[PDB]
Amino acid sequence: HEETPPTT
Amino acid sequence: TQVKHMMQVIEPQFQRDFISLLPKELALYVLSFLEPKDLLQAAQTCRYWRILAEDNLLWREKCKEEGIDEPLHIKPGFIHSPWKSAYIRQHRIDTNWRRGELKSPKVLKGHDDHVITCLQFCGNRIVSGSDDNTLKVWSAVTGKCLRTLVGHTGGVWSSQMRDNIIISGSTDRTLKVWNAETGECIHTLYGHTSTVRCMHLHEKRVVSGSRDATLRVWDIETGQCLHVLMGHVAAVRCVQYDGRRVVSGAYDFMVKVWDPETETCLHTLQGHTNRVYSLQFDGIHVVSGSLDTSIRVWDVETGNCIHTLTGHQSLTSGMELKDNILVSGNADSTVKIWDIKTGQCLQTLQGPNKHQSAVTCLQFNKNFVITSSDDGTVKLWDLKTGEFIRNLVTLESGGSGGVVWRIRASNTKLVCAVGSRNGTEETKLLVLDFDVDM
Amino acid sequence: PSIKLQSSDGEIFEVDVEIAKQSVTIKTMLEDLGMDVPLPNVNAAILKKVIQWCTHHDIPVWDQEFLKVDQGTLFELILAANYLDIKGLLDVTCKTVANMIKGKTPEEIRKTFNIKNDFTEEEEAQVRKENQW
Repeated sequence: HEETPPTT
Repeated sequence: TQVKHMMQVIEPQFQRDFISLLPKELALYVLSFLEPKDLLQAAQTCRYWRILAEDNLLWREKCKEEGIDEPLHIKPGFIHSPWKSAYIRQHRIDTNWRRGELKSPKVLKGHDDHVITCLQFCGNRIVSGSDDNTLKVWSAVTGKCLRTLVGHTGGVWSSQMRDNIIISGSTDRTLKVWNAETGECIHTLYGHTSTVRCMHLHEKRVVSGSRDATLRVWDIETGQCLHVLMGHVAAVRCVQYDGRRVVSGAYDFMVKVWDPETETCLHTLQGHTNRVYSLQFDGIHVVSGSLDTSIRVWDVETGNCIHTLTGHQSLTSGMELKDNILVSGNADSTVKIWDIKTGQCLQTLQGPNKHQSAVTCLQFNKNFVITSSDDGTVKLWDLKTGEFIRNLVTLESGGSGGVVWRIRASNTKLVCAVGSRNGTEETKLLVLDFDVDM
Repeated sequence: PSIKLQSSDGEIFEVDVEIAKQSVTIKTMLEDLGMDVPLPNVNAAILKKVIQWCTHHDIPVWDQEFLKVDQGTLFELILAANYLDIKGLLDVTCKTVANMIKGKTPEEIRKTFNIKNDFTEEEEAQVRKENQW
């Protein structure tokens, strides 16, 4: 799938 | 009188034709019932007709017709019509995109081994945002990096640009106002308890959506935080701000409409059976696109769903709305054009030369749809017929990791953010130039 | 109710006040000036045709048969419509002429209008370079 910020 | 002038100074031969013998005004009145493609042919019959078909006010009208609002200027003899050169220039530009030889683009290497998470294009300035913690300001004319905006500690994921003001959002839960000219952070905006994911900049105010389920309205000038919108369960994915209402889309399947001044939630739009990821708003209609493969069109004044548009088969990632025409890009490899008034799906952009993976981005205008994709291509489409025109970009690495993240288009250039999760494609921007010499 | 107008030819026509006021010229002469309508720029032949159109009143079928005539009659109908101020006739007639140019090849329009290509060798090239499609 696509890009998204890394989960914190 | 530009035509009277012409007649006596060129003194054309005697003619035996209806329009040469008609009073000059009634001739123009007859010439006006023609389409520009005809006027252009008529101008090549004889010198008298060429002079008549350069009546400025006949072309000021053909431009107003085609949404050309400014005359073009340059630096025996001829008195050229600026409206006419303005009109031709545009038809040439259009032809250039459509079938013009693709001049090799300016390669803007930067953000090595990272993603370009957000892209802006204003006049001659490009701004790339990245998970490398930095943003970069470039010239579309030279291809040179002019400023590298260093200051963020977490990665940049959102962006906004007006004129020499840049806003940025990051995993460091801060926003940042910048001087695009001097690459100087002027304000660091604190208040978000999670990643700053989306933002929308209306005039002197930006609204930010965050992974903390809140939005914050900020003053670009002062740096204050005018309001905080609280009511969202899940993270806030997309935001729109027209200056009068804030519309937000959250992973909690909900679209929320706010009056910011009162910090009040005016409407919670219910329907999406999965995370809403994309949003458009025109002061009248909210359009939301979900990981539930539907797109919903709501009345902002009543909260009433007006249409639920179906047919996409996966996540509607990016959407663009413009005079009640909507274009949606999706992971199903398909792009759709819709009439948000009637609900009809005008066109589905697929076919033998369709995208092979998900659509990552799109732009459109009254003639064209520009689409980008993980298949490493950027395609040009006939908006009116839905037909494929041509591939403007074809990464050699498209099938093995090359990807086009994002595109911005102007009337004369296309800017592409390109890269790869695996080293097949050095990350970079491509700048294509469709201007015509005149 | 019926009024009298006299062509440049000298022939006076009987026309109903209402069919004649479709021309602003005749209307201004009748009401504001009070005349037996002298029309010095229209002959009886063209006046008869303009009244035929007016009595019958984007290109209507009747108008396309009425204007199916020689180029000379069309030229005089455009001038009489301008002189009489009949926006209807003027448009229908001017549109009928533009339509003879729509299918357009510079040479094909020349052949249809009896035009002579007065452009020099170089001039013609620059003109096509300029109106390039």
